[PDB]
Amino acid sequence: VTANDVINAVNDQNAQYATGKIGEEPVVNKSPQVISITMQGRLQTPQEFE
Amino acid sequence: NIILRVNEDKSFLRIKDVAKVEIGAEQYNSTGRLNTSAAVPIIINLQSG
Repeated sequence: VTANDVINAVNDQNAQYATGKIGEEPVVNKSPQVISITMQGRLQTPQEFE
Repeated sequence: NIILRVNEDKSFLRIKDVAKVEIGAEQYNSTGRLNTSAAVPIIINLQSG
Protein backbone atom coordinates (compact mmCIF):
# COMPACT_ATOMS: atom_id res chain seq x y z
CA VAL A 1 0.00 0.00 0.00
CA THR A 2 1.00 3.64 -0.53
CA ALA A 3 -0.29 6.62 1.39
CA ASN A 4 -2.08 7.79 -1.73
CA ASP A 5 -4.11 4.58 -1.73
CA VAL A 6 -5.43 5.23 1.75
CA ILE A 7 -6.39 8.78 0.84
CA ASN A 8 -8.48 7.55 -2.06
CA ALA A 9 -10.30 4.93 0.00
CA VAL A 10 -11.22 7.39 2.73
CA ASN A 11 -12.52 9.89 0.19
CA ASP A 12 -14.82 7.32 -1.37
CA GLN A 13 -16.00 5.25 1.59
CA ASN A 14 -16.48 8.00 4.19
CA ALA A 15 -18.74 10.35 2.21
CA GLN A 16 -22.44 11.11 2.14
CA TYR A 17 -23.89 11.05 -1.35
CA ALA A 18 -27.18 11.81 -3.02
CA THR A 19 -30.00 9.29 -3.45
CA GLY A 20 -33.42 10.35 -4.68
CA LYS A 21 -37.04 9.69 -3.82
CA ILE A 22 -39.25 6.77 -4.76
CA GLY A 23 -42.65 7.39 -6.30
CA GLU A 24 -41.97 11.01 -7.18
CA GLU A 25 -43.67 12.34 -10.33
CA PRO A 26 -43.81 12.18 -13.47
CA VAL A 27 -45.15 8.66 -13.02
CA VAL A 28 -47.91 7.17 -15.20
CA ASN A 29 -49.28 4.88 -12.50
CA LYS A 30 -49.82 6.76 -9.31
CA SER A 31 -48.28 5.52 -6.07
CA PRO A 32 -49.88 6.39 -2.75
CA GLN A 33 -46.72 7.67 -1.03
CA VAL A 34 -43.40 9.27 -1.93
CA ILE A 35 -40.62 7.76 0.14
CA SER A 36 -37.20 9.40 0.35
CA ILE A 37 -34.17 7.13 0.22
CA THR A 38 -31.68 7.88 2.96
CA MET A 39 -28.03 6.80 3.29
CA GLN A 40 -25.28 7.00 5.89
CA GLY A 41 -21.98 6.65 4.01
CA ARG A 42 -20.06 8.65 6.55
CA LEU A 43 -18.50 6.39 9.14
CA GLN A 44 -19.08 7.20 12.81
CA THR A 45 -16.77 4.82 14.62
CA PRO A 46 -13.06 3.93 14.27
CA GLN A 47 -13.86 0.26 13.89
CA GLU A 48 -15.48 1.41 10.69
CA PHE A 49 -12.42 3.27 9.47
CA GLU A 50 -10.37 0.24 10.15
CA ASN B 1 -27.91 11.75 -30.92
CA ILE B 2 -25.18 12.07 -28.25
CA ILE B 3 -22.97 9.00 -28.71
CA LEU B 4 -22.45 6.68 -25.77
CA ARG B 5 -20.33 4.09 -27.59
CA VAL B 6 -19.23 2.95 -31.08
CA ASN B 7 -20.41 -0.64 -31.57
CA GLU B 8 -17.47 -1.65 -33.86
CA ASP B 9 -19.78 -2.03 -36.82
CA LYS B 10 -19.36 1.71 -36.72
CA SER B 11 -22.88 1.72 -35.42
CA PHE B 12 -23.13 4.48 -32.90
CA LEU B 13 -25.02 3.72 -29.74
CA ARG B 14 -26.81 6.91 -28.87
CA ILE B 15 -29.06 8.32 -26.17
CA LYS B 16 -31.97 7.80 -28.57
CA ASP B 17 -31.50 4.08 -28.10
CA VAL B 18 -31.17 3.89 -24.33
CA ALA B 19 -33.45 6.81 -23.39
CA LYS B 20 -36.21 9.25 -24.35
CA VAL B 21 -35.43 12.96 -24.42
CA GLU B 22 -37.94 15.81 -24.09
CA ILE B 23 -38.12 19.38 -22.84
CA GLY B 24 -39.93 19.08 -19.55
CA ALA B 25 -39.56 20.85 -16.29
CA GLU B 26 -36.93 20.75 -13.65
CA GLN B 27 -39.27 19.98 -10.80
CA TYR B 28 -42.63 18.24 -11.02
CA ASN B 29 -43.10 18.46 -7.26
CA SER B 30 -45.45 21.36 -6.75
CA THR B 31 -48.22 23.18 -8.55
CA GLY B 32 -50.45 26.19 -7.85
CA ARG B 33 -54.13 27.00 -8.27
CA LEU B 34 -56.18 30.18 -8.35
CA ASN B 35 -59.74 29.49 -7.30
CA THR B 36 -60.38 26.16 -8.98
CA SER B 37 -58.23 26.77 -12.06
CA ALA B 38 -54.49 26.35 -12.53
CA ALA B 39 -52.21 29.37 -12.22
CA VAL B 40 -48.62 30.14 -11.36
CA PRO B 41 -48.30 31.73 -7.95
CA ILE B 42 -45.62 34.36 -7.44
CA ILE B 43 -44.95 34.87 -3.77
CA ILE B 44 -43.25 38.08 -2.77
CA ASN B 45 -41.39 38.45 0.51
CA LEU B 46 -40.67 41.95 1.73
CA GLN B 47 -37.07 43.04 2.13
CA SER B 48 -36.30 43.64 5.76
CA GLY B 49 -36.60 47.31 6.66
